[PDB]
Amino acid sequence: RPTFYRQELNKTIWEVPERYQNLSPVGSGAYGSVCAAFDTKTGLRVAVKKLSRPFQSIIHAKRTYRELRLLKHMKHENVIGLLDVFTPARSLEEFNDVYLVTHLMGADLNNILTDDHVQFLIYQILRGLKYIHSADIIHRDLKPSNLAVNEDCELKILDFGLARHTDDEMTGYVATRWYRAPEIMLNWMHYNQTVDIWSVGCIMAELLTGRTLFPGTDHIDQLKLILRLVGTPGAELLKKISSESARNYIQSLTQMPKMNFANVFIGANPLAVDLLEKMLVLDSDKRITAAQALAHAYFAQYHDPDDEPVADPYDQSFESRDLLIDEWKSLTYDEVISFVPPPLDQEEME
Ligand SMILES: Cc1ccc(C(=O)Nc2ccon2)cc1-n1cnc2ccc(N3CCN(C)CC3)cc2c1=O
Ligand SMILES: [Cl-]
Repeated sequence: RPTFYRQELNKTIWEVPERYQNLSPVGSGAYGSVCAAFDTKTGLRVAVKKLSRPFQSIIHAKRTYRELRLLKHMKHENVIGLLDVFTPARSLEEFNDVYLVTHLMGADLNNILTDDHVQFLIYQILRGLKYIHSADIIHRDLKPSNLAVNEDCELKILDFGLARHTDDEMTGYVATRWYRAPEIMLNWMHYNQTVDIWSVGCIMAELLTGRTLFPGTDHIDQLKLILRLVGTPGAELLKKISSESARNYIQSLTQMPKMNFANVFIGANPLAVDLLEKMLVLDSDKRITAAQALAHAYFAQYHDPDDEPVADPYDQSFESRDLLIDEWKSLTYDEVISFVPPPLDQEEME
């Protein structure tokens, strides 16, 4: 077993293998504090997340399990993956902390553009997304602050699959209103993987212009900003809306005409405008997928059929179960114990 050592870092206690050194806080990640550390084994820079009370509830306990399963399965250049997972506990009985270890990317899209930067970054998200969609995992809260980038403009999607699946459960996850597909914000028609595509739309809009496409102050104001752009639904979308109150807001908010996207994103690449038009549609049945977007003319430069791979079969039947905290805790632990690092060959990265 590793030699562990201890320190207090902004009112928390971290106990970590001696192999990670120079722990340096960088703010909150999903469900805990994050530290930059140097990884003496590999020479790599890494991010270490201490989960905050991973098992104070079924909510915490299930979510910890979820995160670790997700991380363990993702093996794709544009999707954040699991570099290491550890706990100081030497047995199940005093298993109380989980720390997750990933690569440390310079920054994120929230921090950090010419068209060619835009093609490349969006291309990467879409490549990454295709991989998650194919394993039937939906991000559900894609946004600039969970898109980590190098100084090479290389990109890795973080925090996918944490946001609540339904009305009926809570995961303690905070989404950001501005990038959410209308249909998952208002729960107003059925929803599929292309909720992420809507988010990719809002992001790509934002990169080209510098401006938040829809900075809504609440659910209704947001709906208003959206419909000013895409235009109030016709009969054809309306008939797909279950919620009668969701229809009233639409038919009542003075009928907004769809705008010319060329006027809205002026001076942008026209192929860039056309992909936005295929991405920013209300009807989630007609929205372009990750895989179909990959083949859009706009990515003619970065596109390659045989180098946009898809995930292995992912078991997520755990998502349907009601179990005690002690059952989630044990399952997480066995996942910890079974964990084998990624293959580290003779080559030196970063
Ligand atoms: C360390 C880490 C662990 C896991 C995940 C993750 O995505 N888990 C899941 C769960 C389901 O799918 N993916 C992400 C990270 N991770 C990695 N790198 C990071 C780098 C910087 C930051 N900081 C950046 C600056 N912010 C102010 C605070 C957050 C934060 C991170 C950051 O959180
Ligand atoms: Cl999303």
